Amino acid sequence: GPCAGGAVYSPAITDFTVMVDQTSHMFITGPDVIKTVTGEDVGFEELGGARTHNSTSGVAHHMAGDEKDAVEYVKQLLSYLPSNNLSEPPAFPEEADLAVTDEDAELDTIVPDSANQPYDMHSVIEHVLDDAEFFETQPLFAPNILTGFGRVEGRPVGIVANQPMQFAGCLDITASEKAARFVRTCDAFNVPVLTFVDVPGFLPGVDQEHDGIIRRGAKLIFAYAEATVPLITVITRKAFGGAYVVMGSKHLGADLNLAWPTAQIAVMGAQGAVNILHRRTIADAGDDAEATRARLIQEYEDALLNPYTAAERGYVDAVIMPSDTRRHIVRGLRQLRTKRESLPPKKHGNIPL
Amino acid sequence: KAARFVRTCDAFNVPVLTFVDVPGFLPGVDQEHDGIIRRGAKLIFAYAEATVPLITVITRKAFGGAYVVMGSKHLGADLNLAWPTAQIAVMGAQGAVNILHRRTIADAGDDAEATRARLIQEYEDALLNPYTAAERGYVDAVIMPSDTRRHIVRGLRQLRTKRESLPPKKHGNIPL
Amino acid sequence: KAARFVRTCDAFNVPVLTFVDVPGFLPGVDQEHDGIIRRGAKLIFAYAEATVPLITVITRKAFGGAYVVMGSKHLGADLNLAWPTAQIAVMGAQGAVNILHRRTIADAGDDAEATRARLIQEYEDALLNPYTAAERGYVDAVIMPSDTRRHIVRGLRQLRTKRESLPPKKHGNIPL
Amino acid sequence: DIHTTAGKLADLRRRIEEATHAGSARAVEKQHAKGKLTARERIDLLLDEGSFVELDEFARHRSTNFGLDANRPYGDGVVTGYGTVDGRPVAVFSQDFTVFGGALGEVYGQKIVKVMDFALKTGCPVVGINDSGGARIQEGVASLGAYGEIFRRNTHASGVIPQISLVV
Repeated sequence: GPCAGGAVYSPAITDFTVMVDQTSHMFITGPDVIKTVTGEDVGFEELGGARTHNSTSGVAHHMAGDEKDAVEYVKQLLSYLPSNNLSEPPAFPEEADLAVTDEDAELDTIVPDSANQPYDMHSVIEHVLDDAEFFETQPLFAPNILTGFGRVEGRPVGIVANQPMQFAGCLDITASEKAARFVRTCDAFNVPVLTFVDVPGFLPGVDQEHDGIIRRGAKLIFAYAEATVPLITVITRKAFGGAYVVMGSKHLGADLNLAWPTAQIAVMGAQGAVNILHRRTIADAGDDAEATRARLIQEYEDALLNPYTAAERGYVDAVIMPSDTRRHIVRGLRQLRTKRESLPPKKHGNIPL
Repeated sequence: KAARFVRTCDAFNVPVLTFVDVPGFLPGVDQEHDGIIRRGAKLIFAYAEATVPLITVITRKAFGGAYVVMGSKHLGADLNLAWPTAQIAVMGAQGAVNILHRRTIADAGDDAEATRARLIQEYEDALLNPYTAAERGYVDAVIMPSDTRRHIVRGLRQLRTKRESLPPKKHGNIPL
Repeated sequence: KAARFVRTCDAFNVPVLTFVDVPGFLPGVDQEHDGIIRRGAKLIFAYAEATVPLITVITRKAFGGAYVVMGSKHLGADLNLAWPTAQIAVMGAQGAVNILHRRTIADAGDDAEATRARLIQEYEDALLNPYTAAERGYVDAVIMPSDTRRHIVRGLRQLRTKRESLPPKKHGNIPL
Repeated sequence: DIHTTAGKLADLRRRIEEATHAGSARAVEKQHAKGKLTARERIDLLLDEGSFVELDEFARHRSTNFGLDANRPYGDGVVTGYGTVDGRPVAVFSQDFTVFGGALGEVYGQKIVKVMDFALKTGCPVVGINDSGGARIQEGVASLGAYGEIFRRNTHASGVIPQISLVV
């Protein structure tokens, strides 16, 4: 129903907010006061309805079709979390069969040959979770990144994953804040986090810079570096520059970092790289700029646009066959579940806001 | 802006002094769509989380939720002062009388617009001050403005030894 | 001798200053049979276990394992200094060239014993110094010998507030 | 191909074979001459069947001293990973004598430190299988630094997680 005025700050501080389409609204100021003060006309639904808060403001985590569905969503949410921070999430142990299944094999061909052709990351996530069941949170907000819960051998896990099917899967302000709070929620409540990476970089835009991507994008880095729960990361395809570091890299504290053969872990794109690395060799003999550059670009792609240099340095623990992701995650969580780690003593941190 | 600053002071043991004169939240569709609900809540979290000494002085305006947000005693402020010029209330008189007396104008609206002014005047002289807050102890004292420095100095001398803690946790989950 | 002394200083919060000039371990069948492996390891344990300030200065010789044992940065030393006369390397040049160029003398040993001298000379002027260690940050600075007192004084002033701890345990299991 | 997903997967398979068969043939055979097994066979003997998960299988040294860069064998001379022993978690490293005489270098030092940190982090024992001619001379002081980093871990882990050394 209604949640108006300062009253909205209570739900805001809570961990998850569930709204009901067309019959619930949240707003600090109503349309009436807005009209008389700013002269702008706005409807209740457009101003603070459930769809608005689940896709624009980043305030709600789910929009249910009715009240009964909303309550079920709440029960599901509770089923993945412990009762308090002193316990690990509720688990109903069950040994997984690690033999490669027909479904596991599907992962070997899910990545397109063409670099610009996307695939649905939802499928990758479901292939490693029990019953291929993924309970998504904030699906309508920042679709370029996915967040949610699942189980592995009966134990709850949290998921963070770039979605190349939406806005190229690039990292922007909204995706960073969406994933950042989710990782901190998982960590505070002892839920392991699994990260799937396929990020081309950050979303370009004057709006992104002026709106504070520097301070808001940093929240995700803080979330991963602060986490003490088990962290397993798998790079499916693109992992360039800062985005690679931000998406649960080993440098931030990830415990197990895996990469498919299709992974491209590099400081930047080949074209952008050669223009810098070879600006002099291309200046000289300008009779063949376009020929020399094309040749330099191809060599850079074939030499560094893969995960083997990261593997040489141990930045990734192993390069694996896509079909073996479920096995690595299952065996990984078994060993990491006893993880004990702590940060330096402090009243609290000072995460960018 | 204020939220991170407060958390910085708190993390490094620096007392925080707050001076209040806020009419409310800035109205605007952009404010709502940009996330004022989750972003504005950061300030509440910062004050409620703080364990360093907190002294707040309300000079003049302190309406609705904004009043609560600006280092109110309800969030944990240790000493809350108010000048005689302070106006601590749920909302503006006009917006209040419209509600509180909505059904008592709609009757014979003829020759009634002028009478709203009187009821508004009654609400202001009766509630737009810091005395109802003082009766309930929301503010520790209503002081002469010139007495502010004295109250802050003596207050900090006593609060300097403040020891307080939050429930054990790996960390909080402040809105992002 | 050094191992227990270091542990004594550490237990009672006394900073430890180490001056290094070690050519290696003393060769001898008696050393091996008497347990140099387990007894020599005591010194490594003492330095690695220490949480008091640790400043090390390499005057001259620092070869192989002995280099690591004498309060090296790898064990946790906080500030590691080296004079220009320091020689930080895996082993002596002679013993090095014999390995590194073993297959490149065995060929026509005739008129080759004299040439060993040149390759040995090249190894000494190229690696028997503290600059490769400095390139990698194994030593924090190569200083003028006369500048040693300054570095120690300023170093201890900053390290005096050092706070460090080992993983929780009833106690360690140092070699006995 | 190499520019297709299928080609990339096939490429991984080739690298895997190379990594699992590092160390010259005239070395793997000489070791076998003695009553010795390979570094990988020793890990198999110790860990429960199918439990071994290798880490840094494709690590390669970064040295250019004394022609060491002429060859950069995958794994850099030591096999590391985690697994189970009688159903319980264990971290392990097994030095490969067939690779550079098992001489310990920088990356090879770092691989051991990674498993050690993994063991400390998760609270499980570390079993180290030793078979090394000594320090990798070509790497110079970098080899000593590696030893140092391991020694520090041995000391911090002392009385925290069981550490067993198997010298073969």
